[PDB]
Amino acid sequence: NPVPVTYPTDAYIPTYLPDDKVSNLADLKKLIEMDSRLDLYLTRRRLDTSINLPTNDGGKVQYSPNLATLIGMQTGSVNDAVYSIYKYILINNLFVTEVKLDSLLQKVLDTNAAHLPLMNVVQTVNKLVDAEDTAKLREITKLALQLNSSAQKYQFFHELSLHPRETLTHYLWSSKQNELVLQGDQYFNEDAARTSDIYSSLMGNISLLYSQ
Amino acid sequence: NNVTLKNLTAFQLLSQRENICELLNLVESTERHNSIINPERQRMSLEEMKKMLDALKN
Amino acid sequence: IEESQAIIQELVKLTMEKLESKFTKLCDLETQLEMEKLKY
Amino acid sequence: KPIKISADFNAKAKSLGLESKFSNATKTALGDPDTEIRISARISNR
Amino acid sequence: SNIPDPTLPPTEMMTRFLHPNWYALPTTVWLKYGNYNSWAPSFNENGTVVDSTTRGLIWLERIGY
Amino acid sequence: KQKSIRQKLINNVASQAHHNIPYLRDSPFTAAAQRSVQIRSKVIV
Amino acid sequence: TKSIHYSLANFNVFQSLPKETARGVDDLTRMEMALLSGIPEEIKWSLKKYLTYSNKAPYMISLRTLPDLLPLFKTFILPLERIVEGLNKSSICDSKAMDSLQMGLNALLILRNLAQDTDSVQILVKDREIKSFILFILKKFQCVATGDNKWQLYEGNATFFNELTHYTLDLMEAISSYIAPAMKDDHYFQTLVSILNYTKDRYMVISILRSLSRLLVRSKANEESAADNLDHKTLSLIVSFLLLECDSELIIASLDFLYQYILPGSQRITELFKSKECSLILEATLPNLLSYNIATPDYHLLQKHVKFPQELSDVSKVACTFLCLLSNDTDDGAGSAFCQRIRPLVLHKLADIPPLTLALSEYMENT
Amino acid sequence: VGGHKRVEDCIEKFLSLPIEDNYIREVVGSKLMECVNDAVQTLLDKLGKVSDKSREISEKYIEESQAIIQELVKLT
Repeated sequence: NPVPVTYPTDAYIPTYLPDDKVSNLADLKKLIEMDSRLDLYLTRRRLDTSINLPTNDGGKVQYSPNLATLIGMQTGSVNDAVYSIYKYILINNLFVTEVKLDSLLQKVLDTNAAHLPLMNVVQTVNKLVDAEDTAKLREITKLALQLNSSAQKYQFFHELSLHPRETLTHYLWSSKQNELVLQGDQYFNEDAARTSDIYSSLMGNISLLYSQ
Repeated sequence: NNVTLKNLTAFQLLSQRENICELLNLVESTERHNSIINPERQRMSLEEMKKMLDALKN
Repeated sequence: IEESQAIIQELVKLTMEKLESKFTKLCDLETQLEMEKLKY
Repeated sequence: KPIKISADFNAKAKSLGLESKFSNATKTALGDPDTEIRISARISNR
Repeated sequence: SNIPDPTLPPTEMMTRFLHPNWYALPTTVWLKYGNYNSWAPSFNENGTVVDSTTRGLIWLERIGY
Repeated sequence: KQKSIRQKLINNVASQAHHNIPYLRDSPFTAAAQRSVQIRSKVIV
Repeated sequence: TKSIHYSLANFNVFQSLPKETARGVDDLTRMEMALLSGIPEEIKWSLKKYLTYSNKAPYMISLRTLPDLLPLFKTFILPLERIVEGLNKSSICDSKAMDSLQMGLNALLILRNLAQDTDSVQILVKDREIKSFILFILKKFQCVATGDNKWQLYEGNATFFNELTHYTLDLMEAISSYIAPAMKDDHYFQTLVSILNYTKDRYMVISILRSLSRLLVRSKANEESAADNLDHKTLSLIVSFLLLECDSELIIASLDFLYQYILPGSQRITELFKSKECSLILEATLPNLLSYNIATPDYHLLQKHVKFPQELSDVSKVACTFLCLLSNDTDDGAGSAFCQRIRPLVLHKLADIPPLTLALSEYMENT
Repeated sequence: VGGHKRVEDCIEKFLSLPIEDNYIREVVGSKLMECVNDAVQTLLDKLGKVSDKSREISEKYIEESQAIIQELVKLT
């Protein structure tokens, strides 16, 4: 899960500006898409796969003379041990698909059950042996919001040129409907709520409360 | 963060009035335009493109 | 500001082709590494 | 120009009416832990 | 009746008090996807009140400077 | 005792301020918040 | 106290005889009757209580239980097709426009809630008047996504717009299951494939990937179908979400979508592997997705001086079923050459994680 | 008190007693937007120079927008 942050990470980079007055905006879109393709190639090579130790201080382990018959070697890392043991369980077709233990596995495991899960098999196997990019991504997302602000002011004044009668009545109604919201919490301030001046709808409320 | 109804409603009015009082030519906002176009970022950035474009030719 | 448009246009036009060049070259190198890995 | 706007946000609000409406709570005169002492002393005196 | 006299220090009218105009409102949360991801969503909007690029402007004017 | 009843009024009339006050109920953002509280998480499958 | 002269409220015939429900209309009939009356400031209460009963007791106001509800709600939903037609200029200019826009958004969220339980979505898909509205909203949001000049947002109204998409998209999640396309050029799929490439928010990306996944079931891949409108520009993005190793929800949604995209026929597999920017991702992500958040044996003894894992995550399970289905493609299709180029890397993940040997049975029997 | 009034008159009569005000007193712009909101009201039948002024300011904001984009190109 991705961690939530306290600052905006990206911006939409609006596209309602006239593409015949402001130029090179398509250049910006091409550059952003190219950077979006220049890191999909990096994240891929961060999950890169490598095959460097099929067979090839605590990285080297001496195997027992018993397990040395299922490996072909007497020393090597633990990775080679678990891998070659799995390869031996796979080549001889021992998994039940119609693990069924072989004859030499009886000795290497010191078990006569002749049938054991693979989990226990590898259990016995063990038993036998960066900062500047954040500033750049905040500086860029600090300009695509300034662009997203100037574009909004252009959108407002351009939509004011066309239909000014429609925008002005909206501004006057937003004003007459927002100056009322901001003047709704000036009644409770602890220096005008104990002076008995606002207690002489705070009277029908006590009727509803007492009934409640 | 930590925005509320009052902090948002008082921000919408500030944005509407900054524009309306600018239509009436009552607001002077030259100390805000002298942060985008007038600073040397309009010329020094071009003086950085004038050399990056030439570095990109070899 | 038109000089800015001409310069940004030329710089972007040149950078896109440079990146596609050093992008296809890297893809070719990855293909050679692929066959050199499957052989091993 | 009777209105001057700057890059900051406090002066921009101060120029307009909204100046004091960006606070989470209105200022107080009876929340001071000293004023309440004086009022309690006057009440105890009466 | 064991009603405290006004000399005692319980007396204060509002110490902790929240008005609905001061309630926190749901807004767009911003997510971080490593440092080499430019195709990630980087937003999460479930029906918030601003639910747009206005929250970015609010962060830009108040906390961006 | 008076300052313990003027506290229940102001704490039972401020909470009920988005369902009673006209100019505060039918505004944008308040309605959006009220709808946002009742979203009902989507059925995964 | 209790006397006739004091008050005439119990004389001899009504003091315990009136029923217990004689106090007015019931809380449901009151909602239903105050919803068709024309008085405002009253609809704003009915559509508030219906909005409450759609998140605290939806089984009580289900469309099937009351076959007279959608006729009422459409009276508030349909005017949005006219209001949304605006929102590129100043369309809200008084206190009666917002009163008809919020009364519509509430009636839309109520349907979005009642369209989550089963045997209630079976009523929206029958009425074309709602599917047409959803298509209209998706068309407008496609115009916003593409960037054409025929329709502009007028950002000052985005507050009212971005709350309509996050409801119609949620109406599409429950509707896309009940439909299955059979034609190439078809709406409800070109719009989603256009929005997904732009939406830039996790909630919409996941809701779209789930809707697209549900728009491909009950179909066969041997003829023209909706699966032919997308190309190597969108499939080169849904598979790119596998590279995002920072979450366990985009990866699951992408693997689920690919598993639903591959199911029918074998030509889908040949098409998915055509590009050289989608096979290179699956080749270098599907091995690593079988050990995603699985607590590897932690081989660190090479610098010092094993506890092999026991279970597997949900992403490893989905990627396992993905390789299972890709295993039995053909002896010549790219579905087998892929599973053959992945064998020397799935082997290490089988050696380090035991419980895969039971889940990767079908993948191993086919190689 | 005997009882000749509603049960709710005593609650308000007790809540509205000015018994601490006598002891509290012993111890202890926006004008422009009140007239602009009516100057616009009177401006609202030609509205020609209003649109011409709006277009003249849009020509400035589309320029500062072009400058912001001209800088975002360098940062990218």
